[PDB]
Amino acid sequence: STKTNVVEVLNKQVANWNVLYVKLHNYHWYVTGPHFFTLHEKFEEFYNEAGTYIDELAERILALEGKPLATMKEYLATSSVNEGTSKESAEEMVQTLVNDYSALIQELKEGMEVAGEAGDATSADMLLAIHTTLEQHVWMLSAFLK
Amino acid sequence: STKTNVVEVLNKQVANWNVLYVKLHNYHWYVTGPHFFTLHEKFEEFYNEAGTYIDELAERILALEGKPLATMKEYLATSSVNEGTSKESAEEMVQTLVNDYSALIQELKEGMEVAGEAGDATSADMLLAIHTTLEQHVWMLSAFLK
Amino acid sequence: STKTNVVEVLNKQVANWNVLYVKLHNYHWYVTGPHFFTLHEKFEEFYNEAGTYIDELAERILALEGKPLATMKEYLATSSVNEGTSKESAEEMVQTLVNDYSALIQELKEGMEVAGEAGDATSADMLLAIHTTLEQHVWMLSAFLK
Amino acid sequence: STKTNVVEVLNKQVANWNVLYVKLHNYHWYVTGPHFFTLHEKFEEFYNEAGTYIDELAERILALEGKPLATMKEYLATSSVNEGTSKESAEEMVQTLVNDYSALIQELKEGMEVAGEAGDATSADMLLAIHTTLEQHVWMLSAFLK
Amino acid sequence: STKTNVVEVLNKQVANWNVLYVKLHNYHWYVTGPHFFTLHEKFEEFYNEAGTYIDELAERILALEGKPLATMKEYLATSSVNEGTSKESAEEMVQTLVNDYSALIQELKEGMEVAGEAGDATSADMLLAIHTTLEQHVWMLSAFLK
Amino acid sequence: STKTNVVEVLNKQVANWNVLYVKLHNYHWYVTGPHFFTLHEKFEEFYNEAGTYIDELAERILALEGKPLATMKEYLATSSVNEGTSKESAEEMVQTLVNDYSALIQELKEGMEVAGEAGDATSADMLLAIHTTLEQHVWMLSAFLK
Amino acid sequence: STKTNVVEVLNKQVANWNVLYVKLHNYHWYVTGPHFFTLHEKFEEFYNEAGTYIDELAERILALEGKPLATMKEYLATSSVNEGTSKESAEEMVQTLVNDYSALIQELKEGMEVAGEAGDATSADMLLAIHTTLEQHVWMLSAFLK
Amino acid sequence: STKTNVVEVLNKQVANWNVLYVKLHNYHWYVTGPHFFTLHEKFEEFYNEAGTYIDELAERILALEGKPLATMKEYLATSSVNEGTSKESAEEMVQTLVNDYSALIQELKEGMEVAGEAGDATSADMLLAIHTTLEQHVWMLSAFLK
Amino acid sequence: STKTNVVEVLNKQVANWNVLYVKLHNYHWYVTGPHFFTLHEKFEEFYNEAGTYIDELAERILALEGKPLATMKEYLATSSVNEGTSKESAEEMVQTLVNDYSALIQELKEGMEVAGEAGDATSADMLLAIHTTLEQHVWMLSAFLK
Amino acid sequence: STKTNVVEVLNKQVANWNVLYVKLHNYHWYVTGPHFFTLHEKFEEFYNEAGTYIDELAERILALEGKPLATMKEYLATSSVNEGTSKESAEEMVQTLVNDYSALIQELKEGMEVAGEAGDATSADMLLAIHTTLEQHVWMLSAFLK
Amino acid sequence: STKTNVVEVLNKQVANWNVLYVKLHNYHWYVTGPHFFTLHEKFEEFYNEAGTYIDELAERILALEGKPLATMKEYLATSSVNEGTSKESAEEMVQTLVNDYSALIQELKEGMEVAGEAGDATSADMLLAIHTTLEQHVWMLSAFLK
Amino acid sequence: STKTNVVEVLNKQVANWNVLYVKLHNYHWYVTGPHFFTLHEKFEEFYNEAGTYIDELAERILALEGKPLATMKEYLATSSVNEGTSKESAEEMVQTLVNDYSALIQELKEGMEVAGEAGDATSADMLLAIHTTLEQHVWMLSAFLK
Ligand SMILES: [Fe+3]
Ligand SMILES: [Fe+3]
Ligand SMILES: [Fe+3]
Ligand SMILES: [Fe+3]
Ligand SMILES: [Fe+3]
Ligand SMILES: [Fe+3]
Ligand SMILES: [Fe+3]
Ligand SMILES: [Fe+3]
Ligand SMILES: [Fe+3]
Ligand SMILES: [Fe+3]
Ligand SMILES: [Fe+3]
Ligand SMILES: [Fe+3]
Repeated sequence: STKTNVVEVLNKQVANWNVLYVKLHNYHWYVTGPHFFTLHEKFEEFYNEAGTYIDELAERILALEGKPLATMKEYLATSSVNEGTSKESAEEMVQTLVNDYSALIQELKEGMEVAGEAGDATSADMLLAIHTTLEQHVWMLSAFLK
Repeated sequence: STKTNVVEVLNKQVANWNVLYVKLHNYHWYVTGPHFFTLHEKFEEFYNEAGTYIDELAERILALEGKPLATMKEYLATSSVNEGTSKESAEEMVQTLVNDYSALIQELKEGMEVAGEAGDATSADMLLAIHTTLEQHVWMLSAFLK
Repeated sequence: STKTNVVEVLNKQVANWNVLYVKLHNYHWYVTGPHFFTLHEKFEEFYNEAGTYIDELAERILALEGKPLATMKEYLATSSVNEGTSKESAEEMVQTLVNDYSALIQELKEGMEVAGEAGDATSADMLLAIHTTLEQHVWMLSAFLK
Repeated sequence: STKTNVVEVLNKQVANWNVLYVKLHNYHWYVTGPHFFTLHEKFEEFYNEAGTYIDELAERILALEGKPLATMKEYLATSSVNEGTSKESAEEMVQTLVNDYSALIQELKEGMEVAGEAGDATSADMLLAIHTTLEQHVWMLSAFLK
Repeated sequence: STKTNVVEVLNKQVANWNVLYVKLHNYHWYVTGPHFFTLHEKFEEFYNEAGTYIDELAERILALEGKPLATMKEYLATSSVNEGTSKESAEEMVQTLVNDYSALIQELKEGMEVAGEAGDATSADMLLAIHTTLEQHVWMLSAFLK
Repeated sequence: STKTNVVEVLNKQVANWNVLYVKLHNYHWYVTGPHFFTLHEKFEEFYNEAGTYIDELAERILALEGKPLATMKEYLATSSVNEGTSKESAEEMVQTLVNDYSALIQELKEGMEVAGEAGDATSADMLLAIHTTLEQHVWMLSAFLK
Repeated sequence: STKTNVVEVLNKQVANWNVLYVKLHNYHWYVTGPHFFTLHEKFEEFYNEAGTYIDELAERILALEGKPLATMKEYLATSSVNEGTSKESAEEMVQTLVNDYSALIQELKEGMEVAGEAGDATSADMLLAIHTTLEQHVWMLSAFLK
Repeated sequence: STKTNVVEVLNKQVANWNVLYVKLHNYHWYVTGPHFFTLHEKFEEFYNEAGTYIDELAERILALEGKPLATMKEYLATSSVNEGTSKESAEEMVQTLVNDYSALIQELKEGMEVAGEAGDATSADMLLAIHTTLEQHVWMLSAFLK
Repeated sequence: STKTNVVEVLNKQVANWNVLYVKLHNYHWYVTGPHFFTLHEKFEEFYNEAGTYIDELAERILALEGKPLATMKEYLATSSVNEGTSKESAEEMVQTLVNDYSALIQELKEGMEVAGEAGDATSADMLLAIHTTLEQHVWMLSAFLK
Repeated sequence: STKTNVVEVLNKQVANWNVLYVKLHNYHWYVTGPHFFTLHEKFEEFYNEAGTYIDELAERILALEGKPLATMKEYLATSSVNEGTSKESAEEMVQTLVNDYSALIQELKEGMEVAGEAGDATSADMLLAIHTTLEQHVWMLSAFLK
Repeated sequence: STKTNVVEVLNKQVANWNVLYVKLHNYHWYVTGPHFFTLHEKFEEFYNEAGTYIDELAERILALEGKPLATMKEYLATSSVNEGTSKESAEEMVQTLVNDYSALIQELKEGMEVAGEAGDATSADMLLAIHTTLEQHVWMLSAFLK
Repeated sequence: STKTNVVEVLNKQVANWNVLYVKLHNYHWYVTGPHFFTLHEKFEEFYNEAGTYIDELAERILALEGKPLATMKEYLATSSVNEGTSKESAEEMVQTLVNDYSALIQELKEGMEVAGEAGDATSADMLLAIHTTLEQHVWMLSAFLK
């Protein structure tokens, strides 16, 4: 792995978390049903984390002398996360998030491989920190769906 | 003015502030020069306000039974703000923001006209609150450029 | 509009919010069902706002040299809000509140007309502030009922 | 004493404290004279305590499987406290409160007898807690009147 | 009653609250269903109180020159609370807790009898404080189950 | 109305609040009598608000590209508020403030007319915010004088 | 028991806690040895509690229309606690406090008897609250002495 | 001046502030009249300062290897402040305090002379700090008496 | 290593920390000697950490779709930590803890091996975090024993 | 030196700090250039200190039975500080402040001479406290100008 | 790698961070130029981190039974960082820090190799934590220099 | 005395406190024995004060246009404090500190003479502030050694 490989892995997540920031706002606004208050709030906490993550990842890429993706056009052309359709039920939103977080978990695992093979412990650790939280999110969200 | 006219004005700003949220991150990350610390921090405060604004505007549209724009594809197709090119100097970034805020100020003025003619005092007031802050931003930023 | 017209509009709301303070306590205490914790807490926040509102409205009437209604007998003879029957389901309570808030929203709209035609910007603004929050409440509560 | 006897004693206080909540607002708003600032603030603290008390007493009645009174019509038909006439001087207001608190103190004493004879230590203790504070209030208020 | 009788009553609760601390963790971890977030959090607050209670009860026994039970083997041989089976539904967990709290309420009542007949007002009061909270818990939890 | 008309109205208040800042210090220092503690503190809170107001008004004038008055010589030549004579009784000080606030209230009303006719909602709102507080002050202060 | 009997019991403690406030300062200042930091701090916390107690007890006597002892000459003529000799070792100070607290515990027990037989639940409870803490202090302090 | 001279001056104040701590409690408890709330609170703040002062002065004497007076018997035999008679009006209490503080101010002045002539800048400064506050107290209290 | 191997390692620690939570309470309650205050407090901080650890470890096992041990019977049958005998001196307690922490350190080292060989970076990191603190504890505790 | 000499020295500073309060607002509002944010904020902190100083100095003059200057007309006729011309560059503003602070430092030195020769340690110390801060300001501001 | 190898790597950093603590104070004190406020503050934050680091590294060496370097003579004989010459411009200071941090980054990388090859995950992680921050510092500081 | 004499006295303390900062870390790390927790913490508080002192003294020298010593080589060549030998017992460490603080107290006394004879009240006061605390430290530390 090279520093450039790590910059690329970091940028994919910058893109993903920007798309997720918007998608979480989508679900935060469009949730309905007796579990409105729970999800509305939950999704807000999630988007808050998404925002901290975008700045963290981007600033680590600057730390390694890289260029963080910084346009919506680029996030859309780079992210692997589908945007909200704003039509799904509360159930669909939670299942979609389990799916999205799950996919991101898989991306983080590979991303940590790349950073490790490039001898980049800090970037690996940053990615790990998100991985740890997303895995917590998936359990709780899957539990919710019973 | 109709409630739908107001929903439209509100959505243009939802789109604008999402694009600005990203653009402010762009400038926050790419700023260089002896005024790095000042701008880096300043732009961060600005993006923080942008984020609060997106949720406020969108939730007011829900309050009026409207659909807030909730996809990046839609923000790009709707916003009137150009995305960061990530190549400008510290000077260019500040001047661009004065220009962006200035244009948004003009949009808010019209937007407040529409809400007023629709008998919508709350939406008018929300828009005013941003207008008041942006005008403060423009003075300080223009002062900076001497 | 005259100052007296505004004092009257303000007093109707003083009466309404006193009746609502009690009604919200009613629902806060009598809620049952798997959404007990959500509503119990929610209604408590609502009654907290009701209490702040009674003092605000009454103190604005003092500010304009008026007499704020200050007896339960007068609130009952003046308010347009029906008291809780303490027998409704969680669903009924939320629907009733949407209805109550909705009616109050309509009263506020007229009340703001009166204050405006009397050249009373402060009272108009106070009434607006509640209007803005109630509209937020109605969206969330209606969302809850799916 | 039976649990029902205790529920009744608790409800009389729920009614009394609701009537007092309004009466304290009355005095808070109508106080005049060089001791305006003192009393205005003092009465506000008093109404704040009244509000906490209504919820506490009512929730203890729920705890014992009872129905807390939850309508203004019922508070008026049950409370032993006369509503404010909003015409009294600062002196009259304080003396009236000494009288009201004093009467409530006597009600609490009997109420604690009933709870004790029903083997209800928690309700007795709750009532005691108010008794302790009201006795403090009476001393200070009587001291004020010299 | 003797001081030793009171030490015994206190130790049964030390044992009970240790077993409950674990059982509450069980339910906190194994809860599933759309009410996951509510119960997960609720049970956490409950275990937090259980922990404060174990230290309080044990330190009162030290205060009376007694030996607080301090081994898991002893808690299991002394507590009257059945451990979680980790297989029950969200409904079962809440009903079980209502049952457990209810039984503990009955134990506290007797325990307060013993302390009173031993002339031990402080221990009686400590036990009362828990009794008061558990009764609040039972109402809310029973309300939840509709 | 023109932007210049609004800048002028804003500057008159900048001048007034500077003169009031000093006058409030005068009364804060020279108050005597059994109501020393009340007024001394009250006047301090008032001067604190006066200081926030000077900066707010001046910064809004900068926001509109105007020059805020910034010399004592200019405040004295522009303000309509008479300076403290430092010889009045506690009664005179409070009555004087009711008079001063009352006059400022009348100035704000006209000032809001001007901003409105210039299409300047933000400046109108800023002025309103003070108007709302001064009216509260006048009621309390007039109440004090019985 | 009569209210006067309770006033007397309360005053003995007002006297005792004033003498203890000074004695605790004595030990706080004169402690030496490797356990200086522990005791110095500990005694400070103890004197802090002593001060809160003096005001609480005295204000309860005012609540019952009594005269709280308020002179050093009277505290010395009434307290049953011997003043510090300022010559004892760290060991002696702790043992003395165990003895002093122990004696006060015995006084509180009787004092609670008197309040109970006078039908004074609040004063009994106040005294209990100190009793509960002193018993905690005695255990810890006796533990310290091994 | 010698270190012993300074220790003596410090001890007179330790004695004075202990006597004042009690006297301030006296006035705090026995104040009556429409200025009850003001004085009651004021005297409490004063006694709070008295308590901090006793520990500060005593710890400075320890710092200079001296023995701080630590018995009530010694404070009474050393202080120059007369104890409260608990019979004076609110007016008398305030005038007495002006007199007491005034006398202490005169003692501090001499005490600072002694510390200065002993080359003890720290003790001089400690004494000064109280002197500065007492002079503030005297102005406010004298102002109160008109 | 497999995910199941990691779940097993995590559960052994869930069991160990539950047993330690109780044992730390044992030492917290039974400590005596001039170092009572130090150890009593220290052990409390230790048990506080033990409690956070149980929830963290268990929630990570849920994250990996495993079943966390949740009964006292299972903790006793699984933990490798001996329960307190409540008879040891302060010295014995500290030495025992050094021994217990030391053994746990060795378990964590192996546990981190297993997580690493299973490609489980998050669980490895969680275990590391405890390892880091326990090693700090052992140094301080060994230092204490000189 | 006499008390009157000290009152005069104190009043000159009351006047100076009032003029400086306005001048600092002048520079706070009129600063421009890339160091806008730095100075704008810096000057605000400076004016905040100026405000605390005016009240402190004036209250010390009351403490010594003097009349603090309390009119703008008197500050202008007494202060030795020239008002802002609102036309200077950022550089000029900072240099002017170094000059103003420097002159005030020289005034404080003389002022402390006067207080010392009048045997007024408290006023001398108050003046010293400002002197200490202004000297810090001058270093930083001179450093800024390179 | 052996534990001793890790102790050595840790001690080199203890020495480096002590030398940096002083050097950062040097730059904090000697900075001049229009970027005085920025750097002065920035360097202070940096020295604050340096201080936390010295204690962390040293306490980890104690944790591994090692001797942390604890004399200035040893830091100077061991550190690889050159001390400040106190003569450099603001530019030189920042460039020097980029160079110093950069060198330390390279030392940390090797140091983490050693800890890893010794099977010391905790020490490796501690070193990583600094590495992560220093890399952030270098980007910002290099950005500043344009 | 001249300003240069004062700069020299200030620099000796800058050197001393830097050497003490390291020495306190030495004792903080190397303390052992049953009083580990006490001293470990105590020494940490002491080093914290040492750090604040270095910056204060150095910034006062900048205030007087002097050059603060800013290299370890210079501190070692200037300080009069011997560095820790890291071999002493807990007893030796405390005695050494009493000796070190005592010597510094003597240096401060002379240093205050110099500042006074140079007409430098601020520097004299700064030095006094440390003197006052060190004398407190010596009493407590000497008390500890019995
Ligand atoms: Fe950032
Ligand atoms: Fe939202
Ligand atoms: Fe109010
Ligand atoms: Fe409630
Ligand atoms: Fe405990
Ligand atoms: Fe400002
Ligand atoms: Fe009190
Ligand atoms: Fe002390
Ligand atoms: Fe949890
Ligand atoms: Fe003041
Ligand atoms: Fe440390
Ligand atoms: Fe500094």
